[PDB]
Amino acid sequence: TKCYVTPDATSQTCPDGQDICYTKTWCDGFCSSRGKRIDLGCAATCPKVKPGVDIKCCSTDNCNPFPTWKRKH
Repeated sequence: TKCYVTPDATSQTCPDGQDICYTKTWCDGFCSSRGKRIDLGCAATCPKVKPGVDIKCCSTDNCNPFPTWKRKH
């Protein structure tokens, strides 16, 4: 499982991962503060130099409930 970024069901989604949590987009946080503004990936190595968008990565299972939509639950 990983951490996803959509409340479609839960936070942690996409099993068969056993690797890392990757979610990225671009919007800093002034375009869609009521959606997501982030994308969903299940491990893909997150480089911090080449892209200019925002890319959060965390090796674990579910990471933290940072990318929320309505609250912090």
